[PDB]
Amino acid sequence: PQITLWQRPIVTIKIGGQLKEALLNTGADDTVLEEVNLPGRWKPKLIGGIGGFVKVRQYDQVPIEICGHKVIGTVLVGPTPFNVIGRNLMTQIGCTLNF
Amino acid sequence: PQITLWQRPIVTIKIGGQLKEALLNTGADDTVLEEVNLPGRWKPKLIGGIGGFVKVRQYDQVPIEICGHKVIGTVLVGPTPFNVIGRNLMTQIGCTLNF
Repeated sequence: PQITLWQRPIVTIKIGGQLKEALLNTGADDTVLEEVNLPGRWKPKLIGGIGGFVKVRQYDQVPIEICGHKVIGTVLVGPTPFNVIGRNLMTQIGCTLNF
Repeated sequence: PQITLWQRPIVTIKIGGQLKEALLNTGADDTVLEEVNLPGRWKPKLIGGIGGFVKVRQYDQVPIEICGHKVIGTVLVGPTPFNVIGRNLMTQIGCTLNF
């Protein structure tokens, strides 16, 4: 798709056979999602940092679907004001900024 | 241009005859820049909010140049970890997300 930016670019994602909404966020390096149960091993990751860091669980090579594009990438699971798709997954779907 | 997202999408902007670097940030509603002196009237605006709000100066209809696109829009002037071009200016330059 081509997504204009007059509104927040919120899209539907499919992760662990669960449908979710998330923000396509070019200001975010990483993808962070709340309240998903992902299987298998993970390692702790510290994110944020301003005022302190937030610990989240880093899951690698997670299958995720974003607007019918099935891709694989790192998903951080932990508290977030809103679910965020970061650059790490946007590169996988071949998403670019254009003007 | 077409800007891929393997690195942070930092671009050069020209504002008040000063060259600056700023992040094209689709997760940001507004444009916030540090250490620019803009002329004329402004009104206070509260932004952020999580843990408290940050007061900034809102300047309207500011001429700004982003990658040789001369546009007009609201610029918030105040403290920011990094200068941010938000959706409000991306719509003006006709910037879209594409995949």
